[PDB]
Amino acid sequence: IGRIPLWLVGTVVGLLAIGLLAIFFYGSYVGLGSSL
Amino acid sequence: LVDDRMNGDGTGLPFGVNDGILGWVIAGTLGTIWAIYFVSQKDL
Amino acid sequence: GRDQETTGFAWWAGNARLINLSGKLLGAHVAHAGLIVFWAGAMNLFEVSHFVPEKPMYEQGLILLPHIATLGYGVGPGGEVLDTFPYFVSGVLHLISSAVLGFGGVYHSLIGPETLEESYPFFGYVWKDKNKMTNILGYHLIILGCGAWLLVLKALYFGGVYDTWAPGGGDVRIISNPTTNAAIIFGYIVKSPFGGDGWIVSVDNLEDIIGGHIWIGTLCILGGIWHIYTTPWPWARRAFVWSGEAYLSYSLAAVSLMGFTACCFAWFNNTAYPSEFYGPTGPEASQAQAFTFLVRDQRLGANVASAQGPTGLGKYLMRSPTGEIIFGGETMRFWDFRGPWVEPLRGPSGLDLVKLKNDIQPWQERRAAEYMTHAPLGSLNSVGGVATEINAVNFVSPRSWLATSHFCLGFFFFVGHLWHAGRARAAAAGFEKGIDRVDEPVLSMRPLD
Amino acid sequence: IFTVRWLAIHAIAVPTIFFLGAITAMQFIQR
Amino acid sequence: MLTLKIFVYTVVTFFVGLFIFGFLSNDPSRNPGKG
Amino acid sequence: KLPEAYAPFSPIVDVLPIIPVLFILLAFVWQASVSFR
Amino acid sequence: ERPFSDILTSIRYWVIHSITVPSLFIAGWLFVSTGLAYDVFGSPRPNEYFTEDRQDAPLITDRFNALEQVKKLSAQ
Amino acid sequence: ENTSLWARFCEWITSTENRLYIGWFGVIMIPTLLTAISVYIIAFIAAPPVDIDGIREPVSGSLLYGNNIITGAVVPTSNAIGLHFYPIWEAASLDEWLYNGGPYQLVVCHFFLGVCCYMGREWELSYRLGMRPWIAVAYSAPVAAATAVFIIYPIGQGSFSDGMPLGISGTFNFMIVFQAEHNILMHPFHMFGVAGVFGGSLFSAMHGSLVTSSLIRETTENESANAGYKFGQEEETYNIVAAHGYFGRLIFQYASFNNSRSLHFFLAVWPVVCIWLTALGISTMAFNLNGFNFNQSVVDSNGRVLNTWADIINRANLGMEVMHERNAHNFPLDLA
Amino acid sequence: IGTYQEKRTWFDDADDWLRQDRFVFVGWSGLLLLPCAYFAVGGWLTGCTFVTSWYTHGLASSYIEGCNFLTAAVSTPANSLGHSLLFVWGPEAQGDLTRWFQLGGLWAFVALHGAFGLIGFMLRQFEIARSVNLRPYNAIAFSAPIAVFVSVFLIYPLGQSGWFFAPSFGVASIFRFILFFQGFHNWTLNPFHMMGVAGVLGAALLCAIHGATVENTLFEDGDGANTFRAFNPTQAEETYSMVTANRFWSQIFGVAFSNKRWLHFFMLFVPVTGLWMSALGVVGLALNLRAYDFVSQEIRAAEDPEFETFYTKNILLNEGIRAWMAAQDQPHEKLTLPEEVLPRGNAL
Ligand code: CLA
Ligand code: CLA
Ligand code: CLA
Ligand code: CLA
Ligand SMILES: CCCCCCCCCCCCCCCC(=O)OC[C@H](COP(=O)(O)OC[C@@H](O)CO)OC(=O)CCCCCCCCCCCCCCC
Ligand SMILES: CCCCCCCCCCCCCCCCCC(=O)OC[C@H](CO)OC(=O)CCCCCCCCCCCCCCCCC
Ligand SMILES: CC1=C(/C=C/C(C)=C/C=C/C(C)=C/C=C/C=C(C)/C=C/C=C(C)/C=C/C2=C(C)CCCC2(C)C)C(C)(C)CCC1
Ligand SMILES: CC1=C(/C=C/C(C)=C/C=C/C(C)=C/C=C/C=C(C)/C=C/C=C(C)/C=C/C2=C(C)CCCC2(C)C)C(C)(C)CCC1
Ligand SMILES: CC1=C(/C=C/C(C)=C\C=C/C(C)=C/C=C/C=C(C)/C=C/C=C(C)/C=C/C2=C(C)CCCC2(C)C)C(C)(C)CCC1
Ligand SMILES: CCCCCCCCCCCCC/C=C/[C@H](O)[C@H](N)CO
Ligand code: OEX
Ligand SMILES: [Cl-]
Ligand SMILES: [Cl-]
Ligand SMILES: [Fe+2]
Ligand code: NA
Repeated sequence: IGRIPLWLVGTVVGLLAIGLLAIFFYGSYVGLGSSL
Repeated sequence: LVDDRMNGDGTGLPFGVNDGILGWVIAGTLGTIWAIYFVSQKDL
Repeated sequence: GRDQETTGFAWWAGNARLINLSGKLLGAHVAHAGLIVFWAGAMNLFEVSHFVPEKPMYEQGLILLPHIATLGYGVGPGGEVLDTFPYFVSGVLHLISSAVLGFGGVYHSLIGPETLEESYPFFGYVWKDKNKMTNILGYHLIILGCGAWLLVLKALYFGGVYDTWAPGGGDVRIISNPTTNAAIIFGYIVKSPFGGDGWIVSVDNLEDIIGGHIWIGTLCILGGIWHIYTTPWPWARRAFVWSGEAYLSYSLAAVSLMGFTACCFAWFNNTAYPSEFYGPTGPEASQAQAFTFLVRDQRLGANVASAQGPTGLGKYLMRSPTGEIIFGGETMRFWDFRGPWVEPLRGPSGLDLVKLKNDIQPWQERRAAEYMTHAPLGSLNSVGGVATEINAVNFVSPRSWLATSHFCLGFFFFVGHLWHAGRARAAAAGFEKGIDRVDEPVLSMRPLD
Repeated sequence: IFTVRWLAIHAIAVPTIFFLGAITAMQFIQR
Repeated sequence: MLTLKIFVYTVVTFFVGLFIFGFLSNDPSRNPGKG
Repeated sequence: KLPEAYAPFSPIVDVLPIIPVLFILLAFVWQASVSFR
Repeated sequence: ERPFSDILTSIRYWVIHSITVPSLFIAGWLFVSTGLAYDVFGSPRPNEYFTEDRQDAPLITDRFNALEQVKKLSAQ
Repeated sequence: ENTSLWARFCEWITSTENRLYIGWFGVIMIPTLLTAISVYIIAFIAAPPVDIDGIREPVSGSLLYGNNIITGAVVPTSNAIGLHFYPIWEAASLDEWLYNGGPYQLVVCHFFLGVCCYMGREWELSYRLGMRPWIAVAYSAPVAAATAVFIIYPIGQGSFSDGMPLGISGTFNFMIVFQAEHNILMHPFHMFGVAGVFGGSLFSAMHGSLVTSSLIRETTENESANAGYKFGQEEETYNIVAAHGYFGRLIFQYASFNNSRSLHFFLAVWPVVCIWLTALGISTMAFNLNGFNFNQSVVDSNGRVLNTWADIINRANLGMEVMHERNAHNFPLDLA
Repeated sequence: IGTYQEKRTWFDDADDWLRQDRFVFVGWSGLLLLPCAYFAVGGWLTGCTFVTSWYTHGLASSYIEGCNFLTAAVSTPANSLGHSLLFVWGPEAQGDLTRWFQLGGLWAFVALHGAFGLIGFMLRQFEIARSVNLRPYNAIAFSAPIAVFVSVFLIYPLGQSGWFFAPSFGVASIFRFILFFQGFHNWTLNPFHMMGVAGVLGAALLCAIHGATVENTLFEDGDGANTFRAFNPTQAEETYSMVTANRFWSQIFGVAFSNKRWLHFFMLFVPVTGLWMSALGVVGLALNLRAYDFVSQEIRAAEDPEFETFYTKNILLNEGIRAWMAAQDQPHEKLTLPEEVLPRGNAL
């Protein structure tokens, strides 16, 4: 209870979600579905 | 030409006026409203 | 900072908590200015690093390298780039200046003086001090007049600014004898905003551009001195609301008008925004389609003056609403387009049939990259032209980008002006928080029916 | 725990994480 | 047809003048709130 | 491209535009850290 | 009552979630990378779209023998 | 203040005792909107055929020229005109002005000024009633959409013929051509707007259900249950305590909307910001920013085009494209 | 019940367990809604991720092939399958799951489970409203999304040739369905669709106006600049000035609401009525009973080469949609139409 800050947890989850969305947007320009 | 036309579309006319009468009626109307407001401002 | 229990503003309105804090307000401003100059330097360095020299400076998604290139920094005769060192120098100088500004903004936001009046009376200001606010406005007006005169100096004495209307396809041309005619400048500012004229997007020459800049710089300096040495008149006091929120709303309305106006410059102007750097405008590539198809179909052998379309109006040439001879396609809406590759081909009456037949120039023929791709279509995820085009070419027009974005942000800033003007009026009246519930104005009014 | 909250939360969370890993893997698949 | 332009210009100038001078004529004081 | 004395720093340059986007998110991190007081 | 604020802060949550979440991510990664997604859900590989016999879009054009036919015109 | 002409005019204009508030924004709203109403009605009833595409091929759009309410429309201005400001005094005759599409320009300009002054008048009445002023900010979204479809899109495309026709079938025509040339369905701002109207209907139904359901007895199966007490008491009916409990138990009882002010702020902000987004999507597609283009994005190992739902949308879009303006194009690539 | 002994059975214990306050309410309706809805959303997310559409439609509509979120979809079965329910055990799949995915059976799975999930959800609305002793106006309002879903995903394909002409569960799939209704049915010209459009637009307008009006008549109720904390659920007074709101809208619009009862009933009424009218219109379209043409207009334009309207333009656009969309839209029809018989304008 309160060992790791909740704002720190939410911030780390936010960077992970932003990075996952960045990978998803980068994959639209490479590989399958890249129109090339 | 087969008809009379204003021929004022374009040519960069200031405020769209092509005759002096338009500028004069604009100035006269604005001056009349300004005069009424000036002699009748501050409520009283 | 502070909490909501003392300031009364929630976190999503936290910048309101520093309305009455002069030092923190100044720190927020200086940090934000550092943000602007940081974007300028970083995006300039990004565009320089992502610059391919053989391609023109619009197939690469570059928007501000054309802004430096218009000033004449590293631009060849025809429109080539020559060198990117001025662009690199501009980016690095902006980055270092942004570092300095960010340090100052962070300092004044964190450990600067909380309120400026008790220690620095020159910089301290209450929002109800009309003389002090006009003093600050005068300082900024003199600064902006000096900024406009800096562009004037660059055009006049430092051998700069690129002219598209120079013969041969433009050149970096030092400007001599700018038109400082008050009739010309103010006839530009008071004329119609529609297709025949265009209110502010009508400058066809750098002489009128620099004359207007001379006028705006001199007027800004004089108005700055005037605001320094005056106090607002009683009619202005009765007309305006004197608060920091009302001043913000005035600035928001003015800057939203500027945003819409800049969107219109971007879409239509090809003089302050050269086609060699920004790509074709809306009217061109459409005029270029008709022009290139006319010259191609008369190169095959078919005459273009006596050729009519399916509707009997002319596949290549027709007449405008006024008796000028214009291009006969659907581009009859864009018959007002003025381009450097059109005017020597154009005469007093119309498009000069004899000039179309004989006096066509090879560089005007080679200016078919205007038409080919690069018409300001392009889709949101790049791809080619119209919405039904396939994934072939990676291009969207920079004019399209910084017209669409600027219209979006201009409309948002008009909305913000509405919000802040209303809240400032409600704050000055006394009911920004709601109705007093014991004496509401409605119960003191007669019913409608 | 293993209550209704645990079951619903994990029935949403586990396949979403599995599918997200699958999609991140499919981002690097090339023809 | 020129007189139509004159009449419309007079009407528009009239209404715009009413707008501007009415907002000049003590608009922030036309409130029920104390202030 | 960047000049020859700055070519190795171009990959560092390629990330610099997104810092202003990171700034408003930094403000949101600070609000989360002060628990949105 | 564990109102979802104390558990996310506690380290007991993240001790057992430093293995389960990455293991699920790796499981999905291997599920894709081993071709098991293709084998299970029947999606063709990028090299398994056109057989030598037919070079156009496939058509089912049957109902009661649809299983046999799709086994016939699938990627073997 | 009582014996002065401009005084009596000012406290008649700003008076809150009028049946409809006029105000200083109303002194501009009323004449422009009355002019637009008169010209729109007269044109819809008896407008002669007008050549919209600048190709000497007029369309009727008016009831006395043989069409109904659904297919009648005040047709946009001629393509030959462009956005060149064609009023009556710039014509040699009324017949010529009508043949070139001047009624559309008149109605659109007056309507834009009228809706802007209607927003200003909403602010003015909120100010004169001691209210809060952001009802005008909420109204700024339909005004933005009308400006985008009547002014901004013709500015971007270069001709008022690109404006939305003042009608129903003309609106559908504008929609289909806009689809063909900008792929509005695959535009994220348009998806935000569609989600906004769908969620606006959703939230309107939810709010109506929660407030109409959470009651204590004051209206019986008859007109009213006044047997407890008649009209003239401040003992309030309604509930928002059990309604929030019902809404919480509906899904998971943690998405707390117990604040009525926050709930109503969400109801105000969601469709307004989404209509802002879709209006700006139209304004961006005016400058041909267009929607998503995923045509032939999916290719196999050998590079053959695998068909796609986006490709089917592309086929429908190009089928629309070849039909639009069958006679108005002389050159292959559609740029103007 | 009703002052009776009522010896307890298994039903009383089951009812007591199901009707309890938890993180998520289950109830009797949760025996249907929770599995059916979970399976519908999971099947849609699985089909958008792994299940292809190459066999049935001849196109790629999944993440494993290179499609986006706006592009991948759970596609309908082939038209030759007709209105087959497409069970796994059925005569089509014959108990083979990996071919059942290839045969478009996931669409039928998702559609049937979504229909039963909607049934279970509005049953859950009934059960929760009965537990908290409130009128089921939420269920009455939710009857219109159920009607739209039934008429669109069930009644229209049952009226047509097969499930192939149903909406595939996706984004670009729904856009295809919408453009198909434009080109083949003239769905904008349908008065029922016009009523539905009016209902949705008026409902969004009502939501925005009501929210703005309440937020702009909020009373003082405090001293801070944030009005949101000025609200107290304990107090028995209204949080906004209905008299001020009524006078404002009476002097702005001419008419205004005077009853909160009527205001919120209208807010309930407009979108439900609009969606029900649109459902009736889609039912009319299920049998191709479309308001496609205006006979007087078409005869007038047939005998007059000059008469043109925007409706005639729309008819011409619909012809092009049909002609240029059918060949790649319906692979069962085998429309190998050459390019010259397809209609064209000039130069495009
Ligand atoms: C342009 C963006 C911007 C800027 C310049 C500011 C600036 C400021 N805000 Mg603010 N804010 C913003 C956005 C911004 N804000 C946004 C988007 C929100 C909504 C989430 C808020 C919500 C908010 C609230 C609720 C409050 C402020 C407050 C403040 C002021 C003091 C902060 C403080 O005292 O605590 C200290 C903050 C920190 C210690 C963390 C910041 C770390 C540094 C300063 C920046 C990051 C490092 C940076 C890279 C250093 C540069 C290095 C240099 C050498 C170049 C300050 C002037 C406070 C205020 O109003 O004063 C009364 C206040 O309470 N803001
Ligand atoms: C005479 C006093 C003075 C001067 C010279 C300035 C000058 C400036 N202020 Mg400042 N200000 C002042 C007083 C003054 N202020 C006071 C008393 C206050 C209240 C505390 C403020 C509050 C304030 C705020 C909140 C902000 C500024 C900002 C700025 C800068 C805006 C210009 C810009 O960045 O765009 C571009 C610059 C140009 C286009 C000019 C081109 C360069 C020319 C050639 C130099 C001009 C030299 C000229 C001969 C000297 C001017 C003479 C002087 C007497 C006016 C600018 C350099 C903004 C800022 O932070 O910017 C960093 C800002 O946000 N000021
Ligand atoms: C005046 C604003 C402006 C304009 C006109 C441009 C224009 C351009 N940029 Mg640029 N950029 C800008 C600002 C701008 N940028 C800013 C502020 C940054 C800092 C982050 C960048 C950083 C940047 C990079 C790194 C790159 C570009 C690139 C480009 C070029 C291609 C853009 C593209 O690929 O698609 C455009 C992208 C979009 C249209 C994304 C849409 C984002 C919208 C606005 C989100 C909002 C939607 C909605 C409201 C969301 C609500 C959620 C919210 C509440 C959180 C193009 C010419 C690329 C290039 O060519 O290099 C030279 C490139 O790589 N830009
Ligand atoms: C230079 C212009 C400017 C300035 C100085 C201010 C200043 C201020 N505004 Mg304001 N505003 C502006 C423009 C401006 N605004 C515009 C253009 C709009 C319309 C969109 C608004 C709408 C607005 C509202 C509704 C409110 C304020 C409020 C405030 C006050 C507190 C701000 C705060 O801390 O919120 C915190 C900041 C944030 C939480 C970040 C905002 C995130 C936005 C909404 C998402 C978009 C960001 C994204 C990156 C951009 C996507 C692309 C875009 C084109 C859509 C403050 C004094 C508040 C107030 O009234 O206090 C008195 C408040 O209620 N403003
Ligand atoms: C310059 C001012 C600009 C505004 C003028 C235009 C506004 C027109 C007035 C709205 C219509 C009046 C509605 C009558 C119905 C009416 O008067 O009902 C009266 C009703 C008031 O209800 P109460 O609050 O009194 O309800 C309690 C009662 O049950 C007990 O008396 O008004 C409303 O329902 C709220 C407003 C709804 C208004 C809906 C708008 C309908 C659009 C109409 C479009 C017509 C077709 C197009 C024309 C061809
Ligand atoms: C064709 C060229 C086109 C471009 C030219 C455009 C020129 C526009 C110049 C307008 C500038 C006036 C600013 C006043 C703003 C309101 C001041 C006020 O609230 O004023 C109120 C204020 C309160 O004390 O009073 C005062 O300070 C009095 C100061 C106001 C000055 C009065 C203007 C001069 C009056 C001349 C009368 C015109 C009479 C009719 C002429 C008929 C011709 C046949
Ligand atoms: C107050 C505040 C805030 C704000 C902040 C800010 C805004 C900050 C900033 C800042 C800034 C504004 C910064 C900037 C900077 C810059 C820098 C730091 C720089 C630099 C330098 C360098 C080092 C470079 C180098 C180079 C060159 C020279 C060229 C080549 C390349 C390279 C890159 C290498 C926030 C929101 C958070 C929250 C609230 C509080
Ligand atoms: C540089 C340049 C140029 C120049 C320009 C100029 C010169 C400009 C200007 C301008 C100007 C000269 C402006 C002015 C202005 C003003 C304004 C814009 C205003 C205002 C305001 C308002 C809006 C008001 C309101 C009100 C009223 C109505 C009354 C009462 C009070 C109040 C406030 C309410 C040129 C183009 C040549 C060339 C290129 C560049
Ligand atoms: C098929 C089938 C089935 C069913 C199954 C199930 C029921 C499951 C599942 C599942 C699931 C359930 C999955 C999932 C997925 C998910 C995902 C893939 C996600 C995502 C993505 C994204 C992109 C996101 C984003 C976001 C948002 C929007 C929100 C917040 C923030 C974030 C950023 C996170 C069985 C076997 C029975 C048999 C029959 C058939
Ligand atoms: C409007 C452009 C003017 C260009 C020249 C600027 C010169 C600046 C002179 C400032 C005028 C001084 C007026 C003095 C005002 C005093 O504060 C009060 N009238 C004292 O009674
Ligand atoms: O006019 Mn109506 O619309 Ca704008 O695109 Mn080109 O031109 Mn026409 O085409 Mn598609
Ligand atoms: Cl053409
Ligand atoms: Cl058409
Ligand atoms: Fe309510
Ligand atoms: Na054609």
